[PDB]
Amino acid sequence: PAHLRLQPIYWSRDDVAQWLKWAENEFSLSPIDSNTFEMNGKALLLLTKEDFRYRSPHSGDELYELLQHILELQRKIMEVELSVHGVTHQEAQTALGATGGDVVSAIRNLKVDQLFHLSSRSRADAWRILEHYQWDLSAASRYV
Repeated sequence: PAHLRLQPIYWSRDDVAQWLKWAENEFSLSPIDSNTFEMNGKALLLLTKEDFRYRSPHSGDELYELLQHILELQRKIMEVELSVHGVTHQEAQTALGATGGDVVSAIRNLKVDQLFHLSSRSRADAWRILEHYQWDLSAASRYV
């Protein structure tokens, strides 16, 4: 499907629209109006399967599984980058790859790193400060 050869996290809005049409014809789906799913590939990853069904009762579950067969870890990278301030894709991917897939540990260790960067304190102090403020990098960031 041409431009669809890139990771779904990089899909623009029109890539999503062309992915829908491609799925409809490749899988003989019921008509999928392009007006639905008016979003880019980053947004598609945040939708639940239930959201796919509400948008496409005829094909929603199929589209969601087809996106799962295409691309899993991308949702996690998104969650990490959405939980910590200004994290790159490769950073979230690197952090999760160390976390073993644990998004919770991955966000914490990145917040601990991000706090440590702004603080002259020990890294064990950063972990205590961030935990004292319930892993709220903003409220543990103003302290410095």
